Amino acid sequence: TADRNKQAKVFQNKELAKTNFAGKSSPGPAYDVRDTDYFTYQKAPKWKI
Amino acid sequence: MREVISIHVGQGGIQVGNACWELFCLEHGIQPDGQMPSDGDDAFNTFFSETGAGKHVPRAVFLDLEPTVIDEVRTGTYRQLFHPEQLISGKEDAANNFARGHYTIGKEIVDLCLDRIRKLADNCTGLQGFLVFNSVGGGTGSGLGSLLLERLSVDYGKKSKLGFTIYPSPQVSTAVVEPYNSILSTHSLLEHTDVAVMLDNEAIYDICRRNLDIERPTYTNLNRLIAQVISSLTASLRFDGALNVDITEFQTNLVPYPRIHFMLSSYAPIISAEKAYHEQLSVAEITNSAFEPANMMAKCDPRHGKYMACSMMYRGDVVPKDVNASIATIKTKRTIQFVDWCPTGFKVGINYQPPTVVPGGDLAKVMRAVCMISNSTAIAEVFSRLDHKFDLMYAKRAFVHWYVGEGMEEGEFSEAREDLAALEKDYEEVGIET
Amino acid sequence: MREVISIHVGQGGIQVGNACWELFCLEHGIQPDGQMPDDAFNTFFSETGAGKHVPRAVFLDLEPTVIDEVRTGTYRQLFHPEQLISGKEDAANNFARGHYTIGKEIVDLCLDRIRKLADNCTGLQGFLVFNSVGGGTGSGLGSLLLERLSVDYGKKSKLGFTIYPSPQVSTAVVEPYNSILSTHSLLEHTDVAVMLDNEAIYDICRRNLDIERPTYTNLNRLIAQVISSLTASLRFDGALNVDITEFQTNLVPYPRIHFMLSSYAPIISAEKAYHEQLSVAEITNSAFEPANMMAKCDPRHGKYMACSMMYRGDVVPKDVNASIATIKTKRTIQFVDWCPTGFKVGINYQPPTVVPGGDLAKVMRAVCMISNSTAIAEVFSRLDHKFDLMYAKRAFVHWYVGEGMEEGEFSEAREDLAALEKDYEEVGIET
Amino acid sequence: AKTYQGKQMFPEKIKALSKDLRAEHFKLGNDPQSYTSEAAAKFKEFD
Amino acid sequence: MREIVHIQGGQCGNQIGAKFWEVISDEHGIDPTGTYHGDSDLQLERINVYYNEATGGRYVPRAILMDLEPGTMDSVRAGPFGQLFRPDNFVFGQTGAGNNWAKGHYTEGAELIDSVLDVVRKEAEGCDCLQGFQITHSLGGGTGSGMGTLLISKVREEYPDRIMETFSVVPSPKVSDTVVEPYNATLSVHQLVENADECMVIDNEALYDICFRTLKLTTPTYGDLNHLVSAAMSGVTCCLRFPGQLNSDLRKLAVNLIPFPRLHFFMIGFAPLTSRGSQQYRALTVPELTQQMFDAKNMMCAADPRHGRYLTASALFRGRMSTKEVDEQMLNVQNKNSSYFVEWIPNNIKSSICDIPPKGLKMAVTFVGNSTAIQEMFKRVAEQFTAMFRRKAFLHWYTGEGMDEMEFTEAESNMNDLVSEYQQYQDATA
Amino acid sequence: EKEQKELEKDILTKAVAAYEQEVERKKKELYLTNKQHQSSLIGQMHDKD
Ligand SMILES: Nc1nc2c(ncn2[C@@H]2O[C@H](COP(=O)(O)OP(=O)(O)OP(=O)(O)O)[C@@H](O)[C@H]2O)c(=O)[nH]1
Ligand SMILES: Nc1nc2c(ncn2[C@@H]2O[C@H](COP(=O)(O)OP(=O)(O)OP(=O)(O)O)[C@@H](O)[C@H]2O)c(=O)[nH]1
Ligand SMILES: Nc1nc2c(ncn2[C@@H]2O[C@H](COP(=O)(O)OP(=O)(O)O)[C@@H](O)[C@H]2O)c(=O)[nH]1
Ligand SMILES: [Mg+2]
Ligand SMILES: [Mg+2]
Repeated sequence: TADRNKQAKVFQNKELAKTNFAGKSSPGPAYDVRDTDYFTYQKAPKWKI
Repeated sequence: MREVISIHVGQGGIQVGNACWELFCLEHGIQPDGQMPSDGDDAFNTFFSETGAGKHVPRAVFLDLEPTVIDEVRTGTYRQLFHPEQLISGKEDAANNFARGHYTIGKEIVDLCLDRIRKLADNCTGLQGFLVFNSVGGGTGSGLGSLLLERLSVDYGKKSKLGFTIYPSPQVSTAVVEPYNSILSTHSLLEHTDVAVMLDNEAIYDICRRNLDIERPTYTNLNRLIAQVISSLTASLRFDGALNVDITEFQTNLVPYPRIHFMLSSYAPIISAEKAYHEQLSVAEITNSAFEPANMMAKCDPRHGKYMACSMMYRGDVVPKDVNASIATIKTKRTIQFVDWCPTGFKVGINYQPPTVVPGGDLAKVMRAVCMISNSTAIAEVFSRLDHKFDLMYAKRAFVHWYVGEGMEEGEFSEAREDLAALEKDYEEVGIET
Repeated sequence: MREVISIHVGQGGIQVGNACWELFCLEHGIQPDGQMPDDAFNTFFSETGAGKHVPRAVFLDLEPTVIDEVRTGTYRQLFHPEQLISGKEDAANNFARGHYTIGKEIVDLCLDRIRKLADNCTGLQGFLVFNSVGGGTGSGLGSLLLERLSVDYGKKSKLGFTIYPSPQVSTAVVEPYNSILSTHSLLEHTDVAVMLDNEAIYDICRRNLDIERPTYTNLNRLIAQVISSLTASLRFDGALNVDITEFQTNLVPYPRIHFMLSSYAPIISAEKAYHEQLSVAEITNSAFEPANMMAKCDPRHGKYMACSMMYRGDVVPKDVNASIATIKTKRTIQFVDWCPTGFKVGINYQPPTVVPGGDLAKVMRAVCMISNSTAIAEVFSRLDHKFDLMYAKRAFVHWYVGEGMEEGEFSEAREDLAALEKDYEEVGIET
Repeated sequence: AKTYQGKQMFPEKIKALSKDLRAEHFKLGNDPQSYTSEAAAKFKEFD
Repeated sequence: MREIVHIQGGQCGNQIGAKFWEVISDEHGIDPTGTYHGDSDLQLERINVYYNEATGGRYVPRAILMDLEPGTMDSVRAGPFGQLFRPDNFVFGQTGAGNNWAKGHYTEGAELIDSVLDVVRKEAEGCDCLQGFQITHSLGGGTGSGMGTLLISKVREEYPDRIMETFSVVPSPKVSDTVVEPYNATLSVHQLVENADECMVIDNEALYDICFRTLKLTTPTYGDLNHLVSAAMSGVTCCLRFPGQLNSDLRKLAVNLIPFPRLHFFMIGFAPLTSRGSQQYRALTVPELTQQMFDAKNMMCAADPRHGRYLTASALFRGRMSTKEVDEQMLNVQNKNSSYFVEWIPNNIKSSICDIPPKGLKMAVTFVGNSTAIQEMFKRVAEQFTAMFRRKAFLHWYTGEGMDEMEFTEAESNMNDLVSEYQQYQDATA
Repeated sequence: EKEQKELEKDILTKAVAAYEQEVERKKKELYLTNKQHQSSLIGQMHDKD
């Protein structure tokens, strides 16, 4: 009386790394980190005529 | 098969966090160079990461908008330990202007912090919660976390959390504008954090002077004592135990209602190697010292009200027998009275691992220890004083103008006072017997 | 019995090819002198019968400065001496010059060289064409070369690693013109091509490789890495091989939409790589991370059609099959409604060897992606704005009328871009 | 830099405690009791 | 034949299991290493009662292990005698409900008990003819109380003819372990009574009462408590495994102690329990067995058995003893407390004799019976539960996870019905 | 009949212990891989440096 799916929730040993490390994914590739280099090196100076 | 993520925003979290990680690092025997020395498994997984061989990456992400503190560690002894690129730093200081940290400069920072958190969470298998330590009595410290809490809560769902904040002392102060920043953070944090402990600093000032016999302690000494408490509370999740207590089994037995989730904790025993050897330190006397009025890590008098529910943790080689005797001893007591609606307010926990003494520090090594986390009605005293501090200066709108200059609506302060007053009304109500 | 031929035009293509050839020779085991110190080099190299290995290459250009560097540098003995056809004058960003006046006389020689290279091989499987659009000579011979190749051969495939200009960072003024013009010519005669817009790489390099001041020498090395990663399956064994023939049967939903933008990871300089486990699950997450996408087109602004990713390293397929699950479950990236599932995978065995004195360090794991996403329409439309602002009153038009290009020729080009925009919108429209 | 220094000084006790916690510790009566059926010695072969 | 299987839920059942199998192996002689070294010949006659047989001669106890948290089982699966269980046998979860009855019975239990029911089904039906079940779980524990209780619910739904057993501990008012005991306990009793055929209650307070009063042991430890449960709990099954004078199955004691279809709670006691120094001075004799065995200070239950009138008392005397009787002592003992035996049930004690004693004690007996004294336990627990409920304190948890207040009131309704219906017979007269 | 039954105890215990070596062999052997790789690039760091 056990369907195939949901049957992997049983814990056999620490091998669940490859199938259970994503439990709380912290969503997925949604947040933006583009052009966030403003924090490691100094901006190329910008001035006026 | 567990894990947790550590976060700190601002100097106050970093310094203790810098102070704390020696405790965790020293316990498991990982040498400061990060590489295991010389040559019992899965115990280190509780706080560390395995890349295959050698060193480990602490589950921490240090944040701050002022680079002074971060640079110090980044060139110090522990430099090689933390991940090279997880120490995100800002460029302009907050300068205790809370409005600055939440809408003008803080916006550009949370982008990374969310990212850095996300990556670390991914490698965790059974994420149980978070440890967020931030100084409410600071401009950047409160603001950065407050934004961090707001995103995170809407980020993950129903996850449990713990916050070991640091409120400002009632009469002795650090800054002059802190009374404001204390209230605003409360509202943004009241409806987002499940549990947060009360650890106002002065209490440790008196505690150190009363037992440890020190007439001139610096901030570091305070940093160690807080570190142990975290160790005592979270020690169960990684080692063997006769009756384990987990983080997710914490606010199932400490928060009577979804509203009132602010409790204070005290630590004991604390005794040096310079005086301890004259007492057997039997468990009969140890526990009673825990409830003594002057040892509350929160600058408030518990005797001013009834208790809601107390969860007290031991550690060492304590046999379960004594717990029954001590608990029976507490109930018969005459000075401490329990609220009418809570029949029994004790959740007994025991772990075998004894606290590890840090050579050259204050704490010595003893074969007993009990740490408590209790939510009691007395905490209303701290809240009432904060409002009285707050209300006055608003009377002539002193210093209010600057908060206006950062884009904060004038009424933004108006909503704050009601919540405390609204909460202030809440506290007494639960105190009325049926 | 499987081989490939490379065609290059323009300085950017020349430099990228040079870099990819250092990478390729060093990986396969050929010393600079060409004398070797089972039969795996056939895929790219041709036997001399007795002696060195003759590289499979044919170069073109109209400015002798860069090529002349080749015939006096460290790789003088590598390529054939008569296969480096080099002209006299340079187009100088005048696309008209490169497609009707100076390039027309040179088209003959390139065709003959191409036929000679084809004759020797007996198992040709495809072609690789490199070119920079925003260049006078570059694009000019790019279009005519593709036209002649198609008309002469027929159905044989073609892959091209083109480079349009960045949204804000640019090196020319007329690039919006030659770029938009190049689109019309290439649309009906290029099968599969990958955007590698310049701007993104600096961000890619600057954040991760930990270098304050990267130069084009740093930039080129990577693209060679992408070509090597995509090609290594054809030349070495794998648990599930992928053949260049099996790309645009799976990454081109219709004859029109065939632009797929790629990304690479992990791209991590060695000063800090060894502080993380580079786990197979985590290596693939960075694959779709928007920040590392080599083209300045947010994947979050649109759906996905199908990304063909070829693994490379020691991945145990059991791991890979799990990895897809987390990404599909993620609600950040959603695939088009009519697409069943847009993943095809390949597994290789050998690791990436590190070019000497380089920045990128060697890791036991590596995965490269080639994905065609509906959002790619962002780049085409954005260049449309600048082209409209230009042709609104025809600044710089007067130098294309006399070169031999009819005035009307510019008009229809605009219509093609609008047609592509409408096609993207419609195909993205769900049923 | 002065406060934090190396002074790095680096499980049988835990195992001993765990085994100690699970011991019955009161033993039992020293058994002289040996197995024999209640109604087997009653009926024996007779000469 | 008429064999039984063991399923333990929650940490208590696990830690409890770790000792029972330690005791059982010693009497029959299974080598922890799983091979046989029995000295006599009777030891292998009925070894099927609690064991199976596989290749190599090893014996695999059929003890189902089920918990919602990983800490307990992996810990037991490595100590001494821990190798007997087949790792392929039984499973456990990874999250845990945390003393929250609702969580362990609706959300986490539902997704996990489906697989466990598979393991119980395969094991139980495989035997020749199943006799019954014995389940050990502490009511006051959240995860143990919730998922474990549900398993009993489904179990009785598929084998309407088999028997079942439960060994339970209820938090005594003096010593408490979790401030949230009332909610899960009150909910728990409602589900247990309707289906639980026999429900044994042992009070943590008494165990500490036993150790510090009779044994004179200076400092106790959890280890001592598990044995005391182990000594008696194994006692009620030995007569099912060895020939003797009067052998009684698990069903017979059911027949001779439960008067009606609803009252199914008994209190147990073990003897003799003697201090280290008093062992040699104490006299192993018939009068001492019965006299101490009815002593108040021996029953492992918080209730004083004198508070009411016993309904029926069942004993399983063990060891080779004469047969004039303790019965005459039972006959003599029955009258000597005339006021303490409810009149409308004459002949209110049963006797049974088996001929294989436990290792060490040349003569011992186990007590079991139904008494009106248990009325106090539920009364005090009833008083505690009503306290927290009027104010809805802590009520957010159970209400916020798919449950509604209506159910909680019912738990009060049935429990009051049970208790109110338990003292009526006490005042009943013929 | 007992003779054949007892003939396997030697086979299985030796075999499982025989297999158990593979459990310890791979773990100790695998650690040699990274150490060479992890130690490999320190020269790169010095070479990079
Ligand atoms: N207990 C304790 N508190 C500290 C220590 N250092 C700073 N604080 C508290 O931190 C508050 C000020 O904030 P900071 O610690 O400087 O850091 P912040 O909260 O991020 O805000 P900034 O002050 O702008 O840095 C003060 O009111 C202090 O009460 C310390 O060493 N020990
Ligand atoms: N990837 C890459 N592209 C380059 C580099 N240098 C120049 N380019 C590209 O080259 C374009 C300019 O044309 P060139 O490549 O210099 O010259 P060309 O392709 O031979 O065509 P002409 O300029 O007419 O001679 C620019 O738009 C750049 O995109 C480089 O170092 N790396
Ligand atoms: N006899 C005995 N009882 C125990 C032991 N540990 C815990 N208990 C009892 O079990 C109760 C707690 O149950 P708990 O473990 O939280 O249940 P769970 O949540 O299902 O695991 C307490 O009231 C204790 O009285 C032990 O080692 N021996
Ligand atoms: Mg500051
Ligand atoms: Mg050029």
